[PDB]
Amino acid sequence: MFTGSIVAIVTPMDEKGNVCRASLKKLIDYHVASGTSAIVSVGTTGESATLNHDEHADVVMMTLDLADGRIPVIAGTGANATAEAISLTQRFNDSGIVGCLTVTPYFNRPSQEGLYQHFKAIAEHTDLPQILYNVPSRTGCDLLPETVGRLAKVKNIIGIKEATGNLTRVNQIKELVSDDFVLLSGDDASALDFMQLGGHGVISVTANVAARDMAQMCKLAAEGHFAEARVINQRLMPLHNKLFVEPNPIPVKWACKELGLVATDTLRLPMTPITDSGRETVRAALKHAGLL
Amino acid sequence: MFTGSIVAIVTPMDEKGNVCRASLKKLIDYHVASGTSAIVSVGTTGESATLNHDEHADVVMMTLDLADGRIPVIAGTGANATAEAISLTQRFNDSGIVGCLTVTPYFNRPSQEGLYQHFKAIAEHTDLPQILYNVPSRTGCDLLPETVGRLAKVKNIIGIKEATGNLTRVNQIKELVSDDFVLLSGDDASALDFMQLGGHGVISVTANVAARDMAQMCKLAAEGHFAEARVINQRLMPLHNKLFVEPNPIPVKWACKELGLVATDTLRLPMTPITDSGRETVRAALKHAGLL
Amino acid sequence: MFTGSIVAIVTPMDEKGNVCRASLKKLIDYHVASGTSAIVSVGTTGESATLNHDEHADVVMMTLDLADGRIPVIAGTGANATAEAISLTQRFNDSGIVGCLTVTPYFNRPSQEGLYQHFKAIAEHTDLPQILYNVPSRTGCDLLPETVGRLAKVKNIIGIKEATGNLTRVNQIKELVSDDFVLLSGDDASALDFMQLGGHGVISVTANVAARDMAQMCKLAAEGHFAEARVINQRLMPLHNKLFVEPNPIPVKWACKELGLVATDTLRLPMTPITDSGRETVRAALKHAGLL
Amino acid sequence: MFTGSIVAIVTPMDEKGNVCRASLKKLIDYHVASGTSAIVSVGTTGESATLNHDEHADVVMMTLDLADGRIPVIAGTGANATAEAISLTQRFNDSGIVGCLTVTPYFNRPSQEGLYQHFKAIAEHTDLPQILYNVPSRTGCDLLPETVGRLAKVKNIIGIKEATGNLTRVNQIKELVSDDFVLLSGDDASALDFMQLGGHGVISVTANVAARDMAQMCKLAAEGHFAEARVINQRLMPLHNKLFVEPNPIPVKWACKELGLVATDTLRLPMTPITDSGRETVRAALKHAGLL
Repeated sequence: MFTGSIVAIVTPMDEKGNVCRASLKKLIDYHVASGTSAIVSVGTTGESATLNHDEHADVVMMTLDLADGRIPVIAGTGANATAEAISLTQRFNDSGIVGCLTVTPYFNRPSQEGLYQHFKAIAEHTDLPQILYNVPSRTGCDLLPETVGRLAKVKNIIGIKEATGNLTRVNQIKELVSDDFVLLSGDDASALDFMQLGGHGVISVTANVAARDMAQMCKLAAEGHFAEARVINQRLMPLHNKLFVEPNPIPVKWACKELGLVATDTLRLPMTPITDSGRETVRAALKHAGLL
Repeated sequence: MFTGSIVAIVTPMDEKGNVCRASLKKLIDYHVASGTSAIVSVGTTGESATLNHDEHADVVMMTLDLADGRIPVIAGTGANATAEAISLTQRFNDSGIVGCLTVTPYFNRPSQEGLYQHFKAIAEHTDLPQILYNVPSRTGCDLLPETVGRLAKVKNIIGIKEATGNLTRVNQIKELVSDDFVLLSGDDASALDFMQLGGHGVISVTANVAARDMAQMCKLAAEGHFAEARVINQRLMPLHNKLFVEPNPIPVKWACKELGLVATDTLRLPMTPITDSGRETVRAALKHAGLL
Repeated sequence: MFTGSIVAIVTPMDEKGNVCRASLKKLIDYHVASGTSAIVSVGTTGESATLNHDEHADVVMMTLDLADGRIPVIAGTGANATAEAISLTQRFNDSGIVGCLTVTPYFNRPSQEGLYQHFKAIAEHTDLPQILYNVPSRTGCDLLPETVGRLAKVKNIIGIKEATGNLTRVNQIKELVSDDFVLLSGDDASALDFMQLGGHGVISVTANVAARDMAQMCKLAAEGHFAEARVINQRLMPLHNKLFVEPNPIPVKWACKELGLVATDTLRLPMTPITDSGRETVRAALKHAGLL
Repeated sequence: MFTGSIVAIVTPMDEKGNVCRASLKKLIDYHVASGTSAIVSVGTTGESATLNHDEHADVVMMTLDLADGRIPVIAGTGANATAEAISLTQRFNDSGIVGCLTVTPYFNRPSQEGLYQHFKAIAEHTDLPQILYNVPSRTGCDLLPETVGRLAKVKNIIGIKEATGNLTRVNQIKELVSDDFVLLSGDDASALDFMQLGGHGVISVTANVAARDMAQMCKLAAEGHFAEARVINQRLMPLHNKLFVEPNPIPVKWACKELGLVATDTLRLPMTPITDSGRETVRAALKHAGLL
């Protein structure tokens, strides 16, 4: 599925910083029961940056096995070297994932032509559906609408996680792509606005801890009941904002632990444990959402 | 050692993207004869982003061997996962390098406390001198002066490549650190300004093609002869700007090839070949500097 | 009226830089015939900045007399000194204007409390309806949603021209105000997006030269036919963008002259005559819109 | 004259917002005794924005009279309409002032060519020396170095108050202008840096309350004694930052009142009284500087 509430799932870890199989299973049962439409495995919220590619692949496969056909799983496959993106993608060919979420190269700031060649080469080395992923504040570069339109002519490239928070992009991209191209918010706080402008869903951090509300918000959104969707959004808005009070996924892993969804809120450096003041801030947002 | 004109040397490649030993040898002989203070091997300009750690290590060792003790070599050792940075650093123990240049974690956007822990742990597990590297435009985070001051108390963290172009940072950092702590610009166009405010040198892209002028400019700067340094800087200023007309190191590799210093200007995806307009703009900057 | 396409009308001038009565009348007949819902007189596009308050008032009164009850007229009343805003507003009490468009103080960068006190004092010194006007790129300050919600409790303050281009503001403001509070785009290129999110119209530059298209776009928008509105918007998009190719109102006054709506495209310094390259750029956008 | 510590003097007011002659006299006597080079009368810090031109002129003439030849006075003469700036300038012919400080037109956002024509025409219709004033954060436009270079060829345009805080501008401007053209910082916190790069002085808010320290700091800077100047600057740095904790001149007027230098800290709307938190933050900065 590429519609409704898609969770960028945390990679729950034990105190040693390795994947915790029991916590992950508990999360996957929760999204199955909550109406979550799909799982993105080892996206940004899944700590793609601090897992090596082997550990990345193990978590994806584990996630897929635990999902057990009950919920589609999208693998994060981003790399800032194109050859490395191809290679990571190839680990998942013929695996069972329904598609790949692939980020604009970070750090080396390619040109728009570089971005075209990067994603085009990735798409040509796989049969899997490809969701582009733009997040300039993290990467240092910005996959503009013109270039997305160009990449959408690749049969294999089928959508975009747009995480700028810049809502004008929804209709600038939509003009240049076919009606089958999927537009997903990558920014929880603006995602309902995004869907009202014609977006088809959200790859969400908030959905890690408020999976039922989020699934119901996007359903209402897709049916055109935007006023009713907003009541849920206002309930979730403190969470939309305060889950980034400290760098993601520090707040959401703590929140998961507080809700009993995971055993520990451990992260890998350079991500650090939530501060005392961060706990209070996130606790309060959870209370506002009616969860704690 | 860690003052003067330090070159962020390109990793010259053949048509297939593999390191070209003969061209690398030409570049190193050219830096030895042109008075360059040191070579940073596999920094950003050296395509750290698109070499795997094994290729990264080979290029560094080849640079060491070719240098043959005539010029000091600093290895790039940056990674956005702490355990990965520690582990890459370990590959250079007893190698001959005089130091490491280590970037703030990119993409994952850690807090200041996260950056402190990142660099503290790296420093703890080596005897090699560490030069911090801050470049928010690429990374998505910004290592503030206060945090540089904490890190400078570690015996082993000896300096910073400040690549913001924000010149207020020179004296904000300097007043928080000892007189031995080295401040190096990572922004060619504002580098003379940086040194005039109290900086000790530059880690430079321009130096790849204007090594002599750069060495003389940084010496005059250290002697307080800023007017005489400015005259050199005025003729290098088109290169300072236009080596970034297209993503670095696309223009500088083309310039090295135009001068006959490397056999090919090949890069690795997602870097793309220079466009014709960029070709003309860079050739004009080379002639301004008196190099063609 | 505070709905549909509202024109921020140019103040057409003779070659001496004074208001040209015949050109203004021609414009007002045109908006009457075109379905324009209202005229903003001596807004930013009307060169509020280079007319003194007497000349400002004369143009407003002239505009009102020429409108002759056929089309509502809103007076620009902005000033960066609160006492001057009150005084300018008072010139129009009992005049026939339906309301005032009043900008956040520019240059002196008040706090949010300063903005509250500024607009509250203005509203208390008049019976006229007040439309707030936020445009940070011009003023140096940003009237945030929280403060707008606070000001909306004033009976007299009834809407906002939101000219940030930041679409998240539509629903942030809407949560905090009553359903009677009017939300108007001040940014032509995003205005349809703005209305789709729940905005009620636009105070528009493009409507100066494409008044029929704009009136029909906002009507379709208010009826929920957004796909049909977009066809018009795409036709108008080059104009939406290229009317700011040079500082407003330089391009739109030239365009008006080209369409025979005004006699001269003269402006007051520091606004300068359109450049040759600007004419070609605007001519092409007019051709795209099907007007030239 | 136009080097050293130049104070952007507050316009002290009584409870009703009218100039307080006795307090203004205290301030002027204090600048004469503290070694201040000149007074800018009715600049930004002097509330140019909220005095009408008649009150603006009175305050300048009163400042001239009270100074009584002991200290030079530069009048603020900025306006965003060219004919208005010319006309305000004319009020100061044969007045005794040594020069005018004239800001880039705010709000209307003119092109570089517009700014050239704006300032050229002002300069043409007076014999008074003109100091250009660039502050994009307030105005919405930015007078680039290239345009400063054109304007410097006018016999009558003699310098610039560069208030961006972007220190690269010092040597970009300097290399395009003659050695006689004066470069003055309009940003207290980066002013020592500015002078160390080649600037000749500062038009200063801090000088209102730390006149002596400021005068000594700028002298040492002009003598090349930057380390000795830095020590003074380190103790004034909290004031440099915290005089802008709330909109200028709210904090500095409160500070002048705390020191006993003015009778009231009253401002004109839309400036508002200092908050309690701002009170404590500014009192801490005053004690850091050794003033209470």
